[PDB]
Amino acid sequence: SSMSYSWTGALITPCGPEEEKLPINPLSNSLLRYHNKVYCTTSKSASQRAKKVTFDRTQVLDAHYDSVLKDIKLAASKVSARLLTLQQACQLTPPHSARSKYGFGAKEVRSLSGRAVNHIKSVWKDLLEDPQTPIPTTIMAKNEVFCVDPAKGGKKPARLIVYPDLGVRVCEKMALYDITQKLPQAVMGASYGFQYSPAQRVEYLLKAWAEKKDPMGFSYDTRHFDSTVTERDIRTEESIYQACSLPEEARTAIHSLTERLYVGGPMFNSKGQTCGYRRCRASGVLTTSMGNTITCYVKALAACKAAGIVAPTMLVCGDDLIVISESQGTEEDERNLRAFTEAMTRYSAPPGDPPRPEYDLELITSCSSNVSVALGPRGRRRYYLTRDPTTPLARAAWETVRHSPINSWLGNIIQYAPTIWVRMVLMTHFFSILMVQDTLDQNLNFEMYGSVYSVNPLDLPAIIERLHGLDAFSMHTYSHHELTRVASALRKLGAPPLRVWKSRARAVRASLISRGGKAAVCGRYLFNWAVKTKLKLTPLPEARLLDLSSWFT
RNA sequence: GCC
Ligand SMILES: Nc1ccn([C@@H]2O[C@H](COP(=O)(O)OP(=O)(O)O)[C@@H](O)[C@H]2O)c(=O)n1
Ligand SMILES: [Cl-]
Ligand SMILES: [Mn+2]
Ligand SMILES: [Mn+2]
Ligand SMILES: [Mn+2]
Repeated sequence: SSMSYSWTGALITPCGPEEEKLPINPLSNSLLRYHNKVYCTTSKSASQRAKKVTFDRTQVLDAHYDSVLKDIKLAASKVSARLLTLQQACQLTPPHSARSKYGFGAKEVRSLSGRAVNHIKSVWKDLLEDPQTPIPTTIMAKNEVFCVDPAKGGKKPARLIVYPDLGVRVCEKMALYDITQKLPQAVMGASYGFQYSPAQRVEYLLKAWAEKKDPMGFSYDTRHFDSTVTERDIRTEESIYQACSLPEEARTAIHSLTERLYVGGPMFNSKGQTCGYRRCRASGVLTTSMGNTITCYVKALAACKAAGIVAPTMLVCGDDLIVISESQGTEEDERNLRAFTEAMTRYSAPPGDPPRPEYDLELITSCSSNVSVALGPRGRRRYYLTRDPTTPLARAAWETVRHSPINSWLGNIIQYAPTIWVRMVLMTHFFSILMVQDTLDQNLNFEMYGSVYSVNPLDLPAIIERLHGLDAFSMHTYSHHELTRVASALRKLGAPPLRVWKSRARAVRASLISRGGKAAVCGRYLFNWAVKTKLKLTPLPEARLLDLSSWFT
């Protein structure tokens, strides 16, 4: 049937300058040495990406799908959702959002300037009146940082981002923001992934694992998911939205947004030229996460049913999927997973790597992360979330005139505090840098799901206790997989090995202790792993007085 | 670019 894209041959041009690394990286050249391996994806590679995502979709649904969609619509119908005022929507626009072509930006939008509010009213009127004219979008290459991998062909090409003008983005929120806050949870319940912190993700996967008489687990990811999403998938997303009770004005805007924007349209580069035409998901519109997550849930749950997965418990995050089910023996389990993949492929959600049954929770990876296990202060097993540190290490070394990597360090320290690589490497480096800068008590921003939170380094111990438990400060005897992977990643980026970080950590610890105050608590709590005379660590008062629930919505 |  449909191509995902067509192209005019016009290039995908840059936003402005694409930052160069420098001959000296003063914040990160004591963390690792192989700076050559660390690179940013640029618009030069946008052509290579285009080729790899332009292809013809043919989708074939069936009774399992139909049955699943039916049940999801019913679940949707228990949701009521409101329009947002034009003003509420303006004020959910992030502070640095790309400016409009009509001479105003996000500052004006957030402060409700008259010009801006005016334009947005006209845009909304035109949405309510015209349910048809395709709405033009800009296409840009995303800039992300990775570590070169020769096993996977050198350097990844940039992914493509497609979005409408700022004025339309605000209208999207008016129509659909309230739904994005409610529909996912209503349709998927406990399966909805973005509701959990690391420790909760872990606790959920463990409960799920323990409930089975004889468990089996697998993970799934769709190759180039946005480009596999069909016009029909998108219209089916509308039906799911429409199954909620909504003021009629929302219904009309939602429908018009679907037909003029979501199902497809023309794409312009940043130089203004016509670039191509799209008949798949624009990753850039408001409904990108909600849609990806819901359409993935629909297909996946259908696939489980097509393939005989018994007693599936799921966890879904965009196109990333884990299912833990009752094993039917390894012979049947392997056949079933092939059926699953076959069904998903029919549903136009083909895999990057074919999935595989597993029978040990450590070997299942999803959202680039996995559960692992260590021993706690009293010798009991302690389960926690970790990941390959390669990319976090690479981003820890992205330093330019306009980008400091310190926020990156902080974000990882908080998400992955119980990991051996955060504790020994990133924490040691982070504290060492800030002490020498004398900026320990200065606040930093922590980025997560589009939100930023001001955090003070001297509060890490409390935040960590709240978020991960007091055991995060006392875990030992990490697993073989985990020690192997960390050693290997440090070697690959030319970073000192763990032994050395242990020395550096003893020094950082002592400096912190000698400053007394909150700094000394950082020294005792965060670096107790680093000394022979291991102190007794007690619950922190400041911790009890703390609410971090919004951090992981 | 969006959650
Ligand atoms: N920076 C990102 C990354 C992913 N995504 C969305 O999530 C989808 C799945 O992402 P992924 O990480 O599995 O990579 P692909 O499946 O795109 O190759 C993408 O196709 C996008 O629609 C996004 O909107 N922005
Ligand atoms: Cl313990
Ligand atoms: Mn994918
Ligand atoms: Mn409609
Ligand atoms: Mn994915």
